[PDB]
Amino acid sequence: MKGTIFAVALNHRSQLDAWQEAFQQSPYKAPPKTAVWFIKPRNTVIGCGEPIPFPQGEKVLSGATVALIVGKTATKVREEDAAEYIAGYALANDVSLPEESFYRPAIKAKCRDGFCPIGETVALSNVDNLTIYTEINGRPADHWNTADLQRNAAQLLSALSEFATLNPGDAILLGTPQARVEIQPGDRVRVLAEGFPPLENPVVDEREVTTRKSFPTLPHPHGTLFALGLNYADHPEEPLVFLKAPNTLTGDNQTSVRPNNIEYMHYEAELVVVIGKQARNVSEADAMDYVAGYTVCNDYAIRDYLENYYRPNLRVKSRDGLTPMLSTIVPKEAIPDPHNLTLRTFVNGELRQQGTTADLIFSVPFLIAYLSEFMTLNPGDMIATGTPKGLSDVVPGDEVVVEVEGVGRLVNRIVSEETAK
Ligand SMILES: [Ca+2]
Repeated sequence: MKGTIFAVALNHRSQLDAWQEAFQQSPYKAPPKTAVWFIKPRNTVIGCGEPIPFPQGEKVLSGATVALIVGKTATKVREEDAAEYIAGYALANDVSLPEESFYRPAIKAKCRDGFCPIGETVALSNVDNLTIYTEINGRPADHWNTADLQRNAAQLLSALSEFATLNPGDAILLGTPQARVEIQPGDRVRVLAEGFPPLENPVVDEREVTTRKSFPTLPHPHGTLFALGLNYADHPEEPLVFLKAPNTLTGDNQTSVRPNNIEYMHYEAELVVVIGKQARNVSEADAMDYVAGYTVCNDYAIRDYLENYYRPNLRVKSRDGLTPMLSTIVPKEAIPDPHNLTLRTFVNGELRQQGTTADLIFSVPFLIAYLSEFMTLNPGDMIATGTPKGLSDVVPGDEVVVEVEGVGRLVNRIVSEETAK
């Protein structure tokens, strides 16, 4: 509810069936070997009765579903014991633009303001064989059944928590079918299921929706963590952005685990921009008025776990403790130009990566304008701006230090699974 909302894509056999062909051809090559995850960040999350702001353009689809709600810290939950970690279930709505591609993360399609209605948590034993219904303006519009999902609730909790710890109050959306129904301004969309209070939301022209949902500020880091893919010219028509779940974050001089039996885990030094004022539809020219200042991240990746579904996916990029980030923020006024700073990485004192923000493809103002054009940025949100060339493998015992000129120096130590236990 106020927890992180994860969700699974491609979990309904109808979509798997529909996409079977596409999944054998470029750019997928092969069907998903593993669950395809996404996140509905805090700007999306609304309760019953709250409006879904409609972006004009622009075709929008309801996505009635149900979400498991975590009742206690879930790390490596065993399938057979899942119910003990689940407080209950809640009706939800993965509101989305069309699912035309599953290759790149679907941020414009799924992370718009108000795009995740979620209702009341109900303490049921399971949601087996549950028909989830959608009504529009009070008429029946759609129905589907959780028996047609590939992974059930227990399996989803076990699969995600295997690498990403969930906290009490976090949720998992169980998935949606291929076929969806379209909503438009003026519609009232209602989700219903036996055993739950109906969830209802009106769809309103976004130009008519008021101030934007705000949140209490908490010490950094606390906010949506956006991250760029390929953003250094060093050696894309539009930026590749994906989100990282907050349990990936860890502080200075901590440890990060390298999984057993993989070939390649690499650091990624990055300049991180932190938002200081709520921002929507901001021009490049005013973007910097919304920046609080800068910090540093080490955006690790396990290259082995990469797949071609919402790439780079959560099993690579939202690993528990695989994103060291400094807790200090350097105010923008202490940094004349963020587009002229050196980044470096050292492993055991050997310089392995060096670059400059002069090589950013997409500038800080471009990125702020680009994201705020389709979603609300709030104070404490962070934008990891990418990394220059110079990646390499790091192994247990290694000390990896990333540094951005004038912003900070961030230390981390790799350990084995055996050591971290
Ligand atoms: Ca990165």
